[PDB]
Parts: sequence; structure tokens; C-alpha cells
Amino acid sequence: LVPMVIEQTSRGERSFDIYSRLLKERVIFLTGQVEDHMANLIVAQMLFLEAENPEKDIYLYINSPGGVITAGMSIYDTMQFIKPDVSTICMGQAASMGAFLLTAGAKGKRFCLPNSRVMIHQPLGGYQGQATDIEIHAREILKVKGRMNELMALHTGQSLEQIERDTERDRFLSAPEAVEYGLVDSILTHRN
Amino acid sequence: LVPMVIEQTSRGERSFDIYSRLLKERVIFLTGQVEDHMANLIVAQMLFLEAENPEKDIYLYINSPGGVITAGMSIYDTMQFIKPDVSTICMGQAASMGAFLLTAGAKGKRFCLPNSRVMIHQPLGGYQGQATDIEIHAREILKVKGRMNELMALHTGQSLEQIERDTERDRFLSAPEAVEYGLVDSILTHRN
Amino acid sequence: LVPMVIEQTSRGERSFDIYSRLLKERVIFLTGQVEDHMANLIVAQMLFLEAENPEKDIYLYINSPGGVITAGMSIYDTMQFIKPDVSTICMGQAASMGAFLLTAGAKGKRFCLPNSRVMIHQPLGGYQGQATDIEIHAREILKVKGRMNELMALHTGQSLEQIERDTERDRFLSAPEAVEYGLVDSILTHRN
Amino acid sequence: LVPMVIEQTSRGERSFDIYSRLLKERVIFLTGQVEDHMANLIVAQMLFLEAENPEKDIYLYINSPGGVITAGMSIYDTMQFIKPDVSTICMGQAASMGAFLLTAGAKGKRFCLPNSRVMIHQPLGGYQGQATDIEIHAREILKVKGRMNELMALHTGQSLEQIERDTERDRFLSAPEAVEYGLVDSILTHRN
Amino acid sequence: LVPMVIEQTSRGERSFDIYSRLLKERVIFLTGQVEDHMANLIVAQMLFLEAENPEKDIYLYINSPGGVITAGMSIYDTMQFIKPDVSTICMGQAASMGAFLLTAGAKGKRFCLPNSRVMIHQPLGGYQGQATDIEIHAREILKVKGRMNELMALHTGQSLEQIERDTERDRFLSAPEAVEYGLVDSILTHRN
Amino acid sequence: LVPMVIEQTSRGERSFDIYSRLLKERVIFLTGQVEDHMANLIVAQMLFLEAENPEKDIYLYINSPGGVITAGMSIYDTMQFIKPDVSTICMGQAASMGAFLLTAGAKGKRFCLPNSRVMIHQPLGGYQGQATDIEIHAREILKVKGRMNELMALHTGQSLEQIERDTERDRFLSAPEAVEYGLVDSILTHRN
Amino acid sequence: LVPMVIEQTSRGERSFDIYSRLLKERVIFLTGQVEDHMANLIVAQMLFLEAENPEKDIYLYINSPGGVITAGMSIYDTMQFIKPDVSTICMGQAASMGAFLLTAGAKGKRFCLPNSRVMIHQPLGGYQGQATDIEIHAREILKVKGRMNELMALHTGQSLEQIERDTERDRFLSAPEAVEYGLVDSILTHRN
Amino acid sequence: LTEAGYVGEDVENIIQKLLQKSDYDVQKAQRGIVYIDEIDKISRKSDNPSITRDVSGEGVQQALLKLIEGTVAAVPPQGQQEFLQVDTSKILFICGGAFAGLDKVI
Repeated sequence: LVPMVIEQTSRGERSFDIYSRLLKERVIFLTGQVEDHMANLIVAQMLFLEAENPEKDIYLYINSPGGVITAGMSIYDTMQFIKPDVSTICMGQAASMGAFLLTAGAKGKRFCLPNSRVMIHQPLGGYQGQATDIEIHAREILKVKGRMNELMALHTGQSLEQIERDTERDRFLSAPEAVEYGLVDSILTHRN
Repeated sequence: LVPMVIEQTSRGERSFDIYSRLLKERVIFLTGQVEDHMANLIVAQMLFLEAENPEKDIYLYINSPGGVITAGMSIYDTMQFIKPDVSTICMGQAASMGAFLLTAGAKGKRFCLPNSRVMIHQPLGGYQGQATDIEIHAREILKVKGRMNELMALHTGQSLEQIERDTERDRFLSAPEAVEYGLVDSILTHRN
Repeated sequence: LVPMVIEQTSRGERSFDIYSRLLKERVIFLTGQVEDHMANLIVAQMLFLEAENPEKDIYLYINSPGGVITAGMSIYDTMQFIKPDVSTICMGQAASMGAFLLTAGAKGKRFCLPNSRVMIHQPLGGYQGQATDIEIHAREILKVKGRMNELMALHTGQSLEQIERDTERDRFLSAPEAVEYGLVDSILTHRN
Repeated sequence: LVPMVIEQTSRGERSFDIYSRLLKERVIFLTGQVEDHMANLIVAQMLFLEAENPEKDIYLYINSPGGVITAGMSIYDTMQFIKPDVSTICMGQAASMGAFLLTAGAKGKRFCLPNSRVMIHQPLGGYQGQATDIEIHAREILKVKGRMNELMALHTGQSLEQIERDTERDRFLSAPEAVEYGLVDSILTHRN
Repeated sequence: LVPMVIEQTSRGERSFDIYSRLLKERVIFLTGQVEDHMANLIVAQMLFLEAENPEKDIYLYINSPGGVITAGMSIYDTMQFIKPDVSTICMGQAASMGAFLLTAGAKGKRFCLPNSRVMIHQPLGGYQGQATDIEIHAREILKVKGRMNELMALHTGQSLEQIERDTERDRFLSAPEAVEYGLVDSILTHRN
Repeated sequence: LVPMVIEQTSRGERSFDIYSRLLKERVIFLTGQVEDHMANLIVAQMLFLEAENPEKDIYLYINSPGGVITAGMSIYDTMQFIKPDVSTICMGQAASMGAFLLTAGAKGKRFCLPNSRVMIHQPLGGYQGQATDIEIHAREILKVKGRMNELMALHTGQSLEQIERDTERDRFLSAPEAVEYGLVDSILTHRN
Repeated sequence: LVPMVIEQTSRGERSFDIYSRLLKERVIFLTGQVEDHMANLIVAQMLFLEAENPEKDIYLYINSPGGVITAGMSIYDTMQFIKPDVSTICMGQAASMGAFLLTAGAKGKRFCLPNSRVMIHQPLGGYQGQATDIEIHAREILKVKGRMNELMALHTGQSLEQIERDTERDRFLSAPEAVEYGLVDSILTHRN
Repeated sequence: LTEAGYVGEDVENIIQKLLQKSDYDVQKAQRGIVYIDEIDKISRKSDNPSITRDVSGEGVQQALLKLIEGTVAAVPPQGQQEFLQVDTSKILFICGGAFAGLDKVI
């Protein structure tokens, strides 16, 4: 159950949901497994915010253990497509897909809480069938792995070889480590 | 759980859903497996948008791993029937059925995001029963495959033989490759 | 979920769901397997539209893989009972029951999209129990098969023998083929 | 999803669901398996309609495969108790309980669509336990069978002996056959 | 679905649920298996009606196949506690708990429909565990059986021993038999 | 479902559900198993009622078959913390946790219906793992048992030894027996 | 269900749910297992309260048996980041994750009910796979355990070595014991 | 302006202002001009059923029906003992309003 909130305005009274109220402030929540349905909801919110005001930054809170790659890329492209800067904040954890979106935010607007886990790993997939079909899917997953590594290097600033070596297996990075690795820009520990 | 948005107008404050709000902007989302129920919902939206403005273009974002052929053909026929030009944008992925609808958009309005995969494969079916019934269903699916290839060849511009050979087995394409093949004609990197 | 649309009127703005909005335009959707519950909704909508305007036509969109015969017959009887002419449009597909309702529309008002398939077959049933009960149920389904063939023959305009021989096994017909057979009257390709 | 409708009245415009709109016109829908919950709901509607105006006939649409006898008797008793006549219209099918309630309408006000399947059969039950308990339940179901046969004979007008012989095994009656048998009064083919 | 009805009042038109509308008339429905959740709902309705008018009788419709004794006892105590006389009407059937509550209504205000059935039986229970626990639970259910027999004897007016003998096994009673047995006062066959 | 009632309050007419209507009168329902979710709901209601009037008595109906001790203890602490007295009324059944909360009411304000059952037993638990972990949980459950016994003796007035001896196994107490044992103060038979 | 309450204000009468009503007074409920979805809900509420009034303390009622460490860390970081002090109150129980958040409140504003139970244990996890990847996960859980102990020691005030010894195995602390251990500041027994 | 019998202003008050400009001359006042303003505010506020009498809305229009066409109105002597009678049969009445939302209707 989502609690309801009231926004007092000179024009009059109004009611909003906990998430709907924060949406008006250009805040989007990315929680749970990444999938097409939840991804579309995030994409729709980004498009709506851009139409309302394309000159204001959009804040996206990432807390998920990852998920489908196609669904995640649907959000990554939307962030770059829309001119407003999409600020990413990591809360709790940021897995492969979550970490990819966390580092996809505008430079200087990628934040992470002091106690947060970030994991990056190569894409996971699988296919069963004829040998010919295996090669088709095997080559496609490999291309996705290479494409994601290139994007990770561009945002993080690390070399292609370094990203491949570190992404070969699961790599857990704490908030301070994410700063040096380039996944995030700063750590928000207290409000000044 | 979908967020709510408010639309300001001379009439007064108006509450809307994230998807309903984008509908006013002539934006339709195609997500999940293609089926009759979801297909009918898209058909109703397309017809509704045509009545409001039969001149403005509709934007149908496609992100789906495919689905039923009959359900997909209802959307294809509706897009071609309505006077407005339907613009298709591929985000995340576009399987056989999803790719067919992506290439069914108006010329010069079939867009694709920089990071998106397009898969084109022949129809999948199956039947259990007597030999006579198998031949009827086996022959029926063949007609669908032939009809589907002809439609894709017309929209993509490729020869009928080329489409048949490429669609004989799963074939994955990227945003740039889809442009040369003819499924799309441009890539939306950043808003201009 | 079903999106909400706003209809502009002299009195003011009103909010209706996508399906309800099209209902005001005398449009009824017949999607999914035909059953008693969904059949009543169609029957209620048809009866409601008759009172609003017993002279204007009613449009019924059929997209379904058939269903129960008794539930479908309720729609057929209501369609013929109400004075308004019910126009049936086939979208995606129309199985045995769906095809029967498609061809049950008013003469010259039965359309089908260019890319759609129509399937017609004899009734399917089954009963397990005492031999005496098998004969009772076996004879009942036979009467339904004969009754349905007579009704289909009358609407299509073909001889009863032709319908029996053609409907003995599953038969798939395309949009142009349905016109020649008599199930539909025209094909809607583009809006003039 | 039940579609909403608009009712224009001098007092103002009000929105009601499709079923509620027909309820204002003294129309009750009886569909699906007959159970205590659905049957109890129908009883409330009949009592509510009687209070409004116990002079206008109440129309009951029956389309169901039957159900528990206890729930059906609740509707039958309510129909006979309330002074206003309860017109019964059969659409689709009418099993034992459906047929029993169909023939329970006011004399001369029982109708059925031309393509309807009326079925009548003896009560079905069964108990497991000690022989003493079996005898108690065996006598109870037998009394219900005799009680229902007497009531059906009263409305149909046929002798009790004929009802017993016809009800021993499942019996299917078409619309014309139900008229001569006494279950219904006339057949509604076309309006006026 | 629960239909909605409009109630005409001096202030204006108010939309009420079918069950909610009948609650205004001091009518409570007791359908389905008796449980703690529904029992508390009925208790709340009885208490609410008492405050509105502690001098007007309350009508309770019983169509349940019985249930938990503790849940039913809460309703029985509530009916006896509230000063207003609670009138019980049997619709369809009345099992042990249904019959116990049916006969618990104010004397002279207990009614049963002509075709309604009434069944009374001793409490049903069971327990698994050590012998000591079995004796504790065995003695508890025995006390409940004796307590229920005494209460039923008081309302029915028959001797305690007679109730015990008749409650050893299920005993089905028709509407005329219930009056003679004392479970109900009269039979409501017609409005007048 | 839950019926909706209307209150003719001053300055307007509001429609509230049956449970919400009683809450406005300082009445809280405790039905079903005791769990964290339902326990927190009751705690919130008790805290809310304290704000409206920290002097008026609060009523809490108990008809639960018991549940988690931790969830129930939260309610007990709230009952003894808020200044307003909490009157507990037992309707139907009251298990260990339910009975514990029944005795937690203010002195002289604990009531019980005539036909009500109260069962008090020692805590029920279980754990599987290493012997070291078993001892940790074994000691905790024993401490909880002793803590509950002390609270029962404080409210009921019985000696600690008597409570421990009587709580070793299930102890069923009727309404009159509960008064003698000290669980409740009086029995509510009829309004006086 | 969730009861609805009415709030009196200058604007007029407004309807609120029990949880939403308490949210206005800066009261947040943390019930059930800690997960990403519920964790984000609490984070949204904390941020919303900070904007409404960044100078008023926030009350967080903790009644949960634990949950995901990452989900709980999101709440901990939010509590420390927001300038307003967060007051934690333990109702019923507080497991490892719940206890960690309980002791994470502002020093001097942490309370616990007299009968509440607090349990603290080391992190629990697991992984299935190769020896190289399991070492990564096995090494990450230790880092979380070390980081968790450091935070527990800082808030509780005890030495890090002592926390490790007590956190090796499950340890249950009563309300008074939690005060000495430093997990809570005081105990709330009555309102003064 | 409001319907007669209420605290609000009356329609006859409009003619009272005209008399001042005409030096309280009925002959000159019976051939003057009047420009009503904010005429779009008296329009029914989505209350066609007329649940309540729109004294500030529909009620004003009803009272003005006889004024525009022409009717001998009883204006106060100055501003009830005399109730000067002024004929509005030859007086032109101009109505100006914004009619916000009328575009949607058209």
C-alpha cells in the first residue's frame, strides 16, 4: 500500500500518491527486477518530464538487482535521447543493469550513498536448439557484451581492456570504490 | 502501480495517468508479448487518435519480444488504414512481430534508438492431430510466412528472395544495420 | 491497463475509458475466447445501443479464436433481433464462432482487414458416461452442427451441401477469399 | 472490464456501468454457474425493483449451465413471492436450474431466442460416509427431485408422470420444442 | 460485479451499492460459509442499525451452508444483546449454523420460504496430538454440543432430549416441517 | 464486500464503510490471526483515537484465534501506554494471544458475550539448526512464556503458580468461568 | 481493509486512511520483511517529510523480522542524510535488519516498548557456483558483516570486538537489556 | 446584479444611474444608452437542470428580459415612496462579455 499525501497550494488542495508526489519534483524510482513493463513506466515518466520542462534535471533513484538487458537499454537510450540531464542516485544496491544505468547519468550528477553496493558483470543469457541457432545467439550475446563494455568505458573513463578484465566476473564495489572506478562522481552522506 | 500526473488548463486541474497523459500527445506504447487483448487496446487508441486529429502523426514506441501473428496483423492493418502516419520508434528490442510493426511505419518516420536489437525470423507454429489436419495447418502457416515476407519486403525495400533467405533463421540486427537493411531509416541519438 | 480519454462537450469535459469512449460511437469489441460472461457484456451493449438510436448502425469488431457455441448464439440472436444493422469487422482472425458472428452481420456491412484470416469448422464437443447418455449428447451436437451449417449457408449464400463439405475440417480463408465465399462483403484497405 | 455508459436526464447526467444501467429498466442478468453469492445478488435486485414500482414487469435473462439447487430455489421463491411479474428470457442455454427458473416466469411472459438450447435433468448429488448417513441424504435428494418435478409440471402444464420420464435422462429442447413442451410461451425472433 | 443503484432523496440523488442500499432498510445478508471475517461484518451491521433506530426490527437473510460455531455464536449473542428484534428469513438452505441463527430470531418473526431447506446436526470437530490434549478438546466440543442443544431447545420450544436425539445425525427439514418443529414461525409464500 | 453507510453529520452528509463508521465511535475490531500487518493497523487506530479524545474510553472487540506473540505484544504495549482506557469485549473465540489482549483491558471494563469461548495456552514455537542455536531459541521462548504468565497473573489476579500450572495445556473457559478466573469482569447479556 | 478517518482543518473535512493520516504527523511504519519495494516506500516518505518541514523530527515505528541488507541500507543512508532527526520506536520485535535501523536513530530519540524483543545476528547469505565466483561473494558478505558491525558499534557505543562476539550467533535482548547494550535510549511505558 | 428580493443589486438600479446623467429627467432618460458589462458571468454555471435558483445567474437574465424589450420600470426616487416610472422601450442596451470557453462550444 502506498500512502497518500496532500499538497497545499494557494489555488487549492490536492491529493497525490507517495510516488506521484515525488514525480512532480522530477524524481523517478527504479526498484525491483528490470523488465519491459517496469522499464516502460520509467521511460514514460522521462518523456512526460521532458515535455513539462526540458531545461530541468531529472533525478532517478536506482535500487535493483538488475534484470533484462533489452529493458535496461531502453532506459539508457531514453536518458541520452532527452536533452534534460538525468541524475542517477544509487540507494541500497546497483547490480549489472542497475550499475550500467547508474553510470549512464550526466557527468557530475552521478551520486551514491555511503552504504551502497555496486556489482558489474558480463551479460548473462542462454539458448537451446540446433547448433546453427546457438551460433546466432552466441554471437549476438557476445556483441551485446562488447557493446555494453564500450558504453561502460565511455561513462566511467576506464580503458576497454580494464572494463573487460573487471567485468569478466562479478565485481562488488563499495561507494568509495565506485568513485575511483568512475561509476559515480561523488558520495552524498549528509545534506549541507 | 502507475504514477499520476496533473494537466493545467483553463478548465482547471485535471488528473491523468502516465500512459493516459502521453496518449493526448499521440503516443502509444507497445510492450510485452503481442496478444489479442493488448492488440485491441492499441487498435482502439489508434482509432481514437485518428478522430481527434486525422492529420497529426502518431508515435508508437515498440519494445516487445514478439507474439501472436493474428494479433500483430490487426495493428498493422489499423496503422495502414488510418489516414495519419504512424511513427514507430524501437527501444530495447523488436522481435519478429515487433520488427514487422516497426518497419510498418510511414516512410521517413521509422526510428530506432542507438542501442536496440531487431530480430527477424519466420513464423512459429505447431499442430497435433491427424495427417489431414496437419497438412491444412502446415499449409496455412506457409501462406502466413509467404504473406509476411512479402509485406516486409515491400516496407524494407529488399527483394522477396532476400527477405526469405534472411528470415529463414533468426537474424539479429543493430540500430545501424537496420537502417541499411531498410527496417528503419534513421537513428534518434539526441533530440534536435 | 486501459487508458482514459477525455471527450470535449459543450457542458464540459468528461473522462471515459478507451473502450467506453468507443462504445458511445456504437462500437463493440469482441476479443478473446467467447464465453457466457463476455457474451452478456456484448449483448448488454448491443441492447443499450439500440435504445439510444434504433436507427443508427452498430459496429462489432471480431478478433478471437472462437469459443462456446451457446454463448455465441446469444450474440447472434441479439444481433438479428435488434432493428439496427450490426456491421461486423474482422481484425486479426475469426475462428469458427468468430467467423459465424462475422458473417452474421447485415448484408453489405461485413468487412475484413486486408491481412486477416477466417477459420470455419464443425462444432467440437465431448461427453463421457453411460452409452445412453452418449447418444443423447451425440445427437444434440449433431443438431447444432446442422443448425449452424444452415445459418452459415443462409448468410454466406452458398448451398447447405457446400458448407457441410467445406466445414467438415478446419478451413482457413484470407480476406479476398472470404469475399468470394460470402463470409464478408468488402475489404477495408485505406480510409477514403 | 464492464464498460460505463452515460444516462441523460433532466436532473442531470450520471454515469453507470452497463449492468447498472439496465437494472434501472428492471433487467436482471443471470449468467454463469448458479451459486449462493450470485443467486443472493439476484434476490437483492428483485426486492429492490419491487420496492421501486411493483407494477412493471421484471425481465430476467438466463444464460447458464445450472448450479446448486438451493441457490436456484432462492431465486424461484423470490420471483413467486414478489407481486410484480418476472419475465424470463432465455438466451444461449438454460440447464436444469436455468430451465427451471426460465419456466418459473409469469404465465405468458416466458420467452426464448430462436437459437437457444434448453436442457432439463434430474438433480445431481452424492454423499460419502456411514450407511445411515447415506440413507438420510438419499431420501433428501429424492424429495428435492420430486419437489422440483412437481413445480416444473405446474408451470409447464404437463402431467407429473411425463416430467419424471423426460427428466430421468438429460433432455435437450430447442426453442420451438420448448414452446410446445410448456417451458416457454413464445419465441422472440425480430423486434415488432 | 455488484450493481449500483440510485436513491432519491430530498437533498439529491445518492449512489448506493445493492447490498448497501438494502442495509438502509435494516436488511442484512448472511450468505456463504460462516467465518470470523464475515461474522464480524454482520455484527458491525447489527450494531450500526441498533443505534440508527433501536425500536425498528432488523431483517437477516440466511442462505449459508453453515460454518464455524465460534463465528456464528458471535452473531447469535449480538442478536440477543441488541434490543431491536431480529427477524430471520431462510432463503435456499440453512445448515447447522444457518439453522441455529434462523431459529435464534425473535419469536414470531422467523420466516422460511416455501422451497427453503433446513438441516440441523451436532457440532463437527477434531484434534491431533497427545491423549491429554484429545480429552481437553473432546470435552470442549461436547460442552458446545450440549450448549447448542439447550439454546436450540429454548428457541424451538422442544424438550432437550428430543433435540439431542434429532441432532445425532443430519436431519433435513422442509419449510412446513420447520414450522411444526418450531425452527420457524410461518412461511412467506406471497406478498399477501 | 464491506457495506457503505452514510452519517447525517452537521454541515454535510458523508459515506463511510461499516468499519470506518464504527472507528469514528472509538471501536476497533480484532479479527483473524494476529500478525504484524494487522497488529500495526490496530496500533495505528488506537493512537489515532487517542488524539481525538485522550479521555474517552476505547473499545476493542476480540474474535481472533490467536497469532504471533510479537505482533500481539505490540497491541498490548499500546493499550497500556495510551492514557485512554481500552475496553475489551470477547465475541466468539479468544485464543492465547486473543485472551491475553482480552485481559489487558482496563479494570472493570473487560466484558464477554454469554456464548463465548476463551482458550489460554503456553507459547508455541519451534526452531531447527545447531544445538547452540537451539539453546538460544529455547531460552528465549521460555523467557517469553514466563513474561506472559507474569502479565496474565497481574491482570487476572491469579497467583503466578496457578497461571503457570493452568497454562501448561489448553484451558477452555466459558464466559461465566472467565469471570471467576479473572480474565473478564462482567458478561453482557442484554442492554440495561 | 484499511479504515478511513476524517481530519478537521481550516479548509474543511478531508478523508484520510489510517496510514496516510499518521504520515502527516511525521510517523512512518516499517512493518514486515524488509525488501526493495517497501524500502523505497519508506525512503520516499522520509524525503517527503524533510521537504515539508526539515526542522521537525520524524518518527519511525519498526516492527519487522528482518530482510535484505541492501534494502535496509537504503533506509539507513536516508535517515542519516536527511537533516531532520529520525526517532525509532520498536513495537513487537526488531530483528537484525530491524534492530540495525532501530539503533540508527538519532541519539537520545530511540525508544522501545516494555515487552518488545530485539534480536541481532550476523548477515546471512549464500551462493552456488564455481570456486572463483563463490570466493567473490564469500568475500563480499564478510565486508558487509564488518561494515555492519562497525555501524552497530558506532551507534550502540560498544567496542567493535564486543559487537562481533555478540553478533556471531543470534542474541535476543529485552527492552531493558537493549538500553544497557546501547541499542535503545529509553523505554516508553505510559504517556505523561 | 441579482434577482429581486435579495441583498444583491437589482436590475432597476441600472436606470437609476442613467437618471443622474440626464439631470433626473425622465424624458431624456427614456432615450439614452446603456452598456452592460460582464454579461458572461450571469450565464448558468453548468446548472441547466436548475437545482437551485441562480439569482446571480439565470435569475438576472429573467429580470432583464422585460428591460431590454421595454417595460415601465419603477426606479427609486433617488440614490420607494414615489417609485418613479421610467419607460425602457426606446433605451438601447449593449452587453459586453468575455464568454471564456464559448470557443469550444462553437
